[PDB]
Amino acid sequence: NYPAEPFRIKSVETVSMIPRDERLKKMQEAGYNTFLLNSKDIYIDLLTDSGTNAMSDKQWAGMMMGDEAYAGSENFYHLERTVQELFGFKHIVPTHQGRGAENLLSQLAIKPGQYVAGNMYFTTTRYHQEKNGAVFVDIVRDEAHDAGLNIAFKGDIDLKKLQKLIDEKGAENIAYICLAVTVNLAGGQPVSMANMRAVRELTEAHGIKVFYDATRCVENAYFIKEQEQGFENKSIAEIVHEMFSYADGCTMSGKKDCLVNIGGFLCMNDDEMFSSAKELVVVYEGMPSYGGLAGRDMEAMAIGLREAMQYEYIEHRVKQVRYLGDKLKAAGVPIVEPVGGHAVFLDARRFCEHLTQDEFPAQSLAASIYVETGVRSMERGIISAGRNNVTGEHHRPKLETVRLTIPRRVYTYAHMDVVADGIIKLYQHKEDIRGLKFIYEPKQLRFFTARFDYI
Amino acid sequence: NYPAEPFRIKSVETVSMIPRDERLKKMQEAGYNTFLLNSKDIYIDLLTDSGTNAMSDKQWAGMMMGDEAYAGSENFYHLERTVQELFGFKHIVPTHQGRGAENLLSQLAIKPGQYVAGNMYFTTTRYHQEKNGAVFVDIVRDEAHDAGLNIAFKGDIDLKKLQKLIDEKGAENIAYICLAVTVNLAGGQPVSMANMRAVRELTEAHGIKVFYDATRCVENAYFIKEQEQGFENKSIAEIVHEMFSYADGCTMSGKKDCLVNIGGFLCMNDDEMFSSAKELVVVYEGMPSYGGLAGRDMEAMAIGLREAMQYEYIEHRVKQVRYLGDKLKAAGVPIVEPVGGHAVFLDARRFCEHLTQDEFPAQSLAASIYVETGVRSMERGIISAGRNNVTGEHHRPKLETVRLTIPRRVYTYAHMDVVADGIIKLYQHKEDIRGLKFIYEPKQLRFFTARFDYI
Amino acid sequence: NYPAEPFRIKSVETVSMIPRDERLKKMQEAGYNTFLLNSKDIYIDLLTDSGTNAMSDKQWAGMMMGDEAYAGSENFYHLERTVQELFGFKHIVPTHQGRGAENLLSQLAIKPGQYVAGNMYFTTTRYHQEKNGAVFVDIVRDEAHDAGLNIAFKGDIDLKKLQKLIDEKGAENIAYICLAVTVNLAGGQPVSMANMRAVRELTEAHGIKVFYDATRCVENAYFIKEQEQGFENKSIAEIVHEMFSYADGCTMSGKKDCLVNIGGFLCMNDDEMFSSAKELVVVYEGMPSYGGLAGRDMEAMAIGLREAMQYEYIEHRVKQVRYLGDKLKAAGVPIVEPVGGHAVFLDARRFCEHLTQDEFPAQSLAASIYVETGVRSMERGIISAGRNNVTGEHHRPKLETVRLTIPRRVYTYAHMDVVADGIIKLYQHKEDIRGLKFIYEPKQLRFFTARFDYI
Amino acid sequence: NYPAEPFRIKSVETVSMIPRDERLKKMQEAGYNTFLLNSKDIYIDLLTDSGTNAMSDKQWAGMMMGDEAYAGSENFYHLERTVQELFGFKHIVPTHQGRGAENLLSQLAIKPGQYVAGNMYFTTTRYHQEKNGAVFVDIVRDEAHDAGLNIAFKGDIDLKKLQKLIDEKGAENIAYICLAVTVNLAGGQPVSMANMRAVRELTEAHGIKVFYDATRCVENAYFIKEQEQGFENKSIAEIVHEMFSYADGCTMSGKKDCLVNIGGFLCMNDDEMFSSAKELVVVYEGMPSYGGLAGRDMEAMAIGLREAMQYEYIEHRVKQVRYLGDKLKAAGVPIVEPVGGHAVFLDARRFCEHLTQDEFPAQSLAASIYVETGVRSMERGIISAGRNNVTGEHHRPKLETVRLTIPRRVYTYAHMDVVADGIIKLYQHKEDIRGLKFIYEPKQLRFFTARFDYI
Ligand SMILES: C=C(/N=C/c1c(COP(=O)(O)O)cnc(C)c1O)C(=O)O
Ligand SMILES: C=C(/N=C/c1c(COP(=O)(O)O)cnc(C)c1O)C(=O)O
Ligand SMILES: [K+]
Ligand SMILES: [K+]
Ligand SMILES: [K+]
Ligand SMILES: [K+]
Repeated sequence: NYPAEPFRIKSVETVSMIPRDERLKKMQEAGYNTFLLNSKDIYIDLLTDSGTNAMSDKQWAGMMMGDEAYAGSENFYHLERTVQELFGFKHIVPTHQGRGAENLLSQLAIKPGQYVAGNMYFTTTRYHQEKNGAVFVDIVRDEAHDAGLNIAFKGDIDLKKLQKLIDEKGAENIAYICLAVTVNLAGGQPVSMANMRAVRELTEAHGIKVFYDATRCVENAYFIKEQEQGFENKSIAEIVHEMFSYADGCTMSGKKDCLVNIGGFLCMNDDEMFSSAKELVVVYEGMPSYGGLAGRDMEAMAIGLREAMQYEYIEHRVKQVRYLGDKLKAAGVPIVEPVGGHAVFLDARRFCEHLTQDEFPAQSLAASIYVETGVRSMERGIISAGRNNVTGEHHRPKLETVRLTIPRRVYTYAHMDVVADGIIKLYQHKEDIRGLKFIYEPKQLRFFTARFDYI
Repeated sequence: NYPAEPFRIKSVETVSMIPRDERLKKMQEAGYNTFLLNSKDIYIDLLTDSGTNAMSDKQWAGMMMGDEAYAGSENFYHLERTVQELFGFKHIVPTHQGRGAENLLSQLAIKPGQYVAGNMYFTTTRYHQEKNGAVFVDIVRDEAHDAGLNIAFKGDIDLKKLQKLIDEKGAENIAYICLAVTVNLAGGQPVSMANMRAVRELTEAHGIKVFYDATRCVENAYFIKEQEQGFENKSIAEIVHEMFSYADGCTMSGKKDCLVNIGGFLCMNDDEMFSSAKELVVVYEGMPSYGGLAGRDMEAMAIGLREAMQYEYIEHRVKQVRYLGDKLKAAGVPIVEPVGGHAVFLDARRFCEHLTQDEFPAQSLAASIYVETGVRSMERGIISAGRNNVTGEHHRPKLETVRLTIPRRVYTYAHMDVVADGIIKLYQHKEDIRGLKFIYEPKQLRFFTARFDYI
Repeated sequence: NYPAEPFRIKSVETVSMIPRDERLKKMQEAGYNTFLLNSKDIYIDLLTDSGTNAMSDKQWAGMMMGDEAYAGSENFYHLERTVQELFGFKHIVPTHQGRGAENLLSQLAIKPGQYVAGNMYFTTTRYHQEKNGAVFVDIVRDEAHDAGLNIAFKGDIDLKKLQKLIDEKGAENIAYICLAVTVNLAGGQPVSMANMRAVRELTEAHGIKVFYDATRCVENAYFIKEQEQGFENKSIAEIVHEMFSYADGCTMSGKKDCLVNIGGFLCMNDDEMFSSAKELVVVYEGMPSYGGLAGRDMEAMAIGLREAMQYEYIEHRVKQVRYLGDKLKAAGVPIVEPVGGHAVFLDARRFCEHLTQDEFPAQSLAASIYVETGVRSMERGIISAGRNNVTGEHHRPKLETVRLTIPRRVYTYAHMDVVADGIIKLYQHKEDIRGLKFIYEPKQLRFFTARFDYI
Repeated sequence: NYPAEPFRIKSVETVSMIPRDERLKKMQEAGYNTFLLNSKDIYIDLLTDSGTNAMSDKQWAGMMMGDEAYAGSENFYHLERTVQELFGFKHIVPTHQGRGAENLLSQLAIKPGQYVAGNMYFTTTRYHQEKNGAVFVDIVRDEAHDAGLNIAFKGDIDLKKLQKLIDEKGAENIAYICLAVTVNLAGGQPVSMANMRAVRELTEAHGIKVFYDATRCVENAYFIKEQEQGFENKSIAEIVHEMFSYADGCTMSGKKDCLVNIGGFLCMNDDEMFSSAKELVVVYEGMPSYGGLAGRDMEAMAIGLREAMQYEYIEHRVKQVRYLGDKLKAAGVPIVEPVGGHAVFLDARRFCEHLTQDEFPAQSLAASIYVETGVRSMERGIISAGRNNVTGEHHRPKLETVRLTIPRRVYTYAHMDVVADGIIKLYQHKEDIRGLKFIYEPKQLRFFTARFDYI
């Protein structure tokens, strides 16, 4: 049902809560954007599951054995063998984190004017694609855009949308297919192995490349083991290895499922693409032998990726998130369903019926959650969607959500109860939340440092 | 109520999560003696709360700042300032752990033939008193010997037993009074501030010294803040500082309430005794500037002692233990009452009422608990009692218990559920627990290496 | 003179100490390319001073205090306060290392078609300038191109070349001035404070921006304190703070003079540019609150930058390098003069005068140095120069050198003797060093993976 | 000749020097005893090689994997296997440090009235022997008491003194023979394998037990490999294993040759003695499964003992000490010869010809060395010798020395030059040193906290 933690606590960090009066001044001080708050003032930090994970004693043992050589580091070799053994890719290039690998892939695989199609988008991934002259096309199934629809494997690619794209645009005009596991903006929804098989077969018949966004691939592997028929007897590692046999390469953010606080890499099977990747990584990240990472960080990521394959760890990871969602749903709190592997998304539209999407209710619901509970959450709605490049209007996604993101191995069920009990109490008087308007907007990726004012 | 952890997890200790079938194999290889189990085969290790605590990031930062000098280490000075500030004693001598300090105090404060009186005893404390020629006298209140009696401050000293000892034996024939906080053998029961005040008044009138066994003094301070009238507005540190104002010195095991894995010390107000303590500590521990400890450990203990004063930490510590006792008591499982500050004691005499004491029900119940849950607990009954030296018969204690001892900041409430749910399921078919017989019994310390088999 | 290390060893990194016969086997397996040697087979690794520094106990204590929050980390604030205090710049943006900051500065400060002028160049710095449409102009003084000329402050900018550029091209057509301290390509040569003052006066009169490449600025500050008249009473920090008072911003690689293994940052006084820098850093590095770094690394870099200001540390750092150069020069071994702050450069064109440049004497001399001593050094000659893109011929640099680059606080004078004694013995039978030919040459980054064999 | 360090520096700790005016106040403040000084005020701390060693990255990796279980710790098993494999003893009991093991051995192996004979004595070892009723008899050869006599293997036991002891006193009246390797008070002088064979043969013929003081056994093994004929081809580990085949047990201080900052153990082959050792260690140290050590400390000691067997490490260790002695001897500074494995001993009698042994010149020479150089050294003369138990007069050893003790892997040759250059300058005006007299004397082991005043 809900298993206990498959580990012990080795070391702790103390937390505290500042009074609601100070919390209100802090939200004022931060311009009503949860990204501009101070960490010391936060009790439970659910802003992101990225780089906020607790490492194990074995990883920390690896941190003491950092081989910091510019080339030929033992840590690089360990990370290389581990990725080749668990993912199965021929070549491996470390990067400082995920978007570093995306910068390389977009410059290597995109010709200006070509199309890139994926199962929904991500903010940094789509930026690098559009910066290199590509046009993004969403080919996820339509059900992934409906927050309340509770169906399995929402992240799957609509094979008919992919087929119509190939026919209308031509295979030569498609740079590659970008398959993300899991799909972050849909709520952390998994992709089925059958879908990855079908995508591989269809793209291979037209010579189209397929690259994975493997950021949360282990959470995706758990959903396959739990809910896809024919995989209940497969280990997590066997499932992960088979997932990547249907791809030509991948970008990875170790900061998620590799259980580290920094790190990423780029994988590929093609030798010419690997030759050009080594030329480019030196410009932006560093030598191909460390890729903008200290040796101790390559070591921690190599160990963390192997620890992520333990079934009990990933089962507890996902079911802890599920416990938070089941407790909120049992009280009537509207959430995205089904709950994903890394976070619970509060539906701000149903939570703030009085607010409109132009009044930015998700950004305002996140502010209220910290004031009332001392929990930091992230806005995942129209503000994160950005503006259309040609028209200049808001991108309006159906999903206007507030993301409660769970770092791996950091919090307990008692912490989830604190989050749930506080949100449930806020739900009783959800009418008191005010709408917001821009006072400072960045030109790109505005949600990071955008300052708002109440309407 | 039951508060959430007032901290988050910084790092974890991984375990293997082996199933019941393999757990039985390890238990058989261990001879059905939980003391012979390998740490690597145990999920939740409740053998002892001594030296098994999880340290904070701050303490680990201090571990990197170890001044390993033989004399004049900065870590010693940090530890000295902290103990002088928090405990209020004039002089401070570090020791490698608690029994090191007890060896020193017994040799310094006892003349052969004198008496030492205390609120029950501990094995090592009483040994060093008896090894130095003292005769032990128990002066605890009579209610402390009633396992089922649920009253506050069971550890208080009976002021009339102490007065009767002074009159019959004479003050000059009393080495000192040994007041322990908390009282280990009564189940971790606290002592009231009123009792410590009265003991100080009575002994000072006869010139008798009073030394504390401060091992779990912070847990004792919480019970005073929680249950003694007039201390609800005092901080934990104010209560600790006042407790030691009624003593002339103390022996302390940092391994318990200082939140460390090694370390202890000896405190004193008398200059002559401190002069003699520095001459003796070099014999058994080391210099008065490190006392059988690395500098980094004096630093961790100094930081941990200050962290233990936080009200939210000690409240959660005690209430986590209480949560385990309350859940067992709510199912009808017989336990020692009231639940102490560090452990829950299962009444195995009552749990296995179909077994006689010569069939070792505490030892057999502990083996069953590990096979069913992966939890290691400690037998505290006829096996630990040992054999009489001259007669060769079993020492037969009134308490036949299984001690579930909780390390500080290591486990969560979900782990407490694993312990409780497995024990409750065992209780529901307790008639199937079989008795044990010796197949190997060593001459001494039989609880450590004895091997058994079912009857 | 030559001072002792102003520190003691806290912890060591073990090596294997393999004999010459095995060293030759590894060198053959590495194709006689020191870049292919495994770190675990190298005794003294002088490949680079970048990211190979030994940290202090204090920094490692800060590594235990990593606040890994996505935004508002306490480590970032510590790093921000430190850089603002020591460098004096208004705004600070962290990056994963130096070239990350250079990518940002080039995209923010360069309009396509403008010119960028500097005192020589670095590979990554010039790439990002040229990738963003700038044309590079070298304005260093002519003496910097004379390897044997032993004069102080070889890195100074020729004020008349800068003036001739402003007159011929126009101020509005100049993106900025890139002043590097120290100058890597001249051998690690310092820039005088008088030169920085004069450059600031000239550019400010035309409204031209000046940005520093502050990578080895602390070594530059020592030469100013040592050799520039009027600064002998100034502290290192006062000289550093004054140096940056003549710049509008800087790119910094913490991997060199901040005594860390990863990290860098970008500084600025202009608010609009800082506003645009926060919008761009999210694209390539991460939030402005961590910038592609774990919190623990921002903390180590903040502590290391403060430690670098200690006069005794930087004096020993520079004089250890000087000791190696003086011992080689005292035996007649040809080196670049004057010795720089971070490395000694062997003139391989002169060392192997019986070899032509097409026989790769720098690459062959470096292989011989490893076989005889277990020291890895870097080829900085025709192999590293690469091939011309259109013609396919070797780029033929005037400097054919072997760089002995010294990591900070890693080696002792006895290690410098191992390097010197082996090189001196090679010089005495330098007529036996054989030339090398390609047996594998990759299309790009040939210095990284090329393989050779003797002629 | 003098090899470079067979390791790199992984992390450093900063040091500093306070002015001679403050250094004089500090010596005044400490009562002219170097043990009462503060570590922060010391530049190069040569007080002792005990527990002041720098650990390796591998040991620090082991510190992150401390298994802190009360019983069955993986760290205890690793230490147990390592000691059994390298020393060859059947049973192993950990202790917090060396004198903890001595306390156990003296209580287990000594009957009141028996004799204990050894190659000179040590302060804590002789105390525990005399405390348990034994009378100490020195059976080292007479040449070991002559500081200037330069002969190999000064620590050997005089076989004729041992034979006369057996004849005069009887074999039944000798508890055991205590053979120390190396011999600390003779200057760190080694014992030959031939001597250990002869001692074993002679004692076995009379049934007398032999126990080793293995504190610096690895330094002893190096001298056997270097200077004893027939061992030049043996590895260090083979020599150590053969050394202990001639003993029935050993007491060990890991704080010396196990390259740790805390830790020790007791080894023995007899099962009955091991049974009684487990009963006693619980009283003074802790359970036999950790023996007063944290798990991480057992792990570090298990790794450090294996690293000590590397030939290059121990060769550099000994030759670094030798470099200090050769430099002092080349200037005419009188020292103990030959130099031992862990320290250089300055002969205070030849250094202070004007002072007498009753004026305590060694304690006064140590004070002057810190005032002039900032180096802390230890008095090793009549003050450390103690007083005779029956007469009450000073024990007057021929050796009145000041010990410059070298921690392992902490300092460099440049640090040894600082020590040597400062002592050589002090040697020019050695007449300015004043004599000292007691103002506070402890009852036992007086040198630790004795305060003196000038005469
Ligand atoms: C930081 C987040 N996401 C990172 C991310 C990234 C970028 O990874 P880095 O943060 O490691 O660049 C790429 N792809 C996906 C699907 C991601 O979710 C977040 O969701 O908080
Ligand atoms: C502390 C020192 N000696 C310790 C020592 C000891 C005692 O070890 P502990 O310091 O670990 O108790 C035993 N035997 C010998 C030969 C020793 O040298 C010292 O010489 O500074
Ligand atoms: K422990
Ligand atoms: K120490
Ligand atoms: K590095
Ligand atoms: K992080």
